[PDB]
Amino acid sequence: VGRVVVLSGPSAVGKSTVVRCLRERIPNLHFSVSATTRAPRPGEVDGVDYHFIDPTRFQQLIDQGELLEWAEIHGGLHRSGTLAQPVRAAAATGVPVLIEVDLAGARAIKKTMPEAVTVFLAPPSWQDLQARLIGRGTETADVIQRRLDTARIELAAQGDFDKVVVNRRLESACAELVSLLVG
Ligand SMILES: [Cl-]
Repeated sequence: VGRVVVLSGPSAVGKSTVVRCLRERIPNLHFSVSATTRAPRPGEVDGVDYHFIDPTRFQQLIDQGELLEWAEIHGGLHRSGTLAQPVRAAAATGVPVLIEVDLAGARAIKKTMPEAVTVFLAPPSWQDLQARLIGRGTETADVIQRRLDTARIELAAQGDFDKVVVNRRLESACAELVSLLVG
């Protein structure tokens, strides 16, 4: 049975650096393809970038417990979520699965799919995260303050996850996740 790993952590901890390392290192890694009710942008492929479905069909899927998690996007402009069945099929076939979601999405998946391993990508220190939130200093004080408070709140979620990987270094954070994904 394929392992299913749900990767999350703070907004702006550096998650997507790691994700692409994962996809190069594990050749058959199934990266979950979210369902969405928005329309395709040019170059997007149904089945690959998203599963493009209509709102009504998406509501059926909600109603029938077919989404491991879902959210309203941009205040309900449209919806996106993770379909259960492709993940379960991939795992039954023996292929590893990675699902990248925010913290609310990870919590919802732990209820709908308890055998999924939730992993929190933590910064190596508060100072490392803070330096990246401040960044080039292009944002206002009020926005930065909000970012810092958000980060401290997100960081307190980390104890609920099955595992924590500390993002001390790209190559090892990636390595720890490879070992998780292929046992
Ligand atoms: Cl969790």
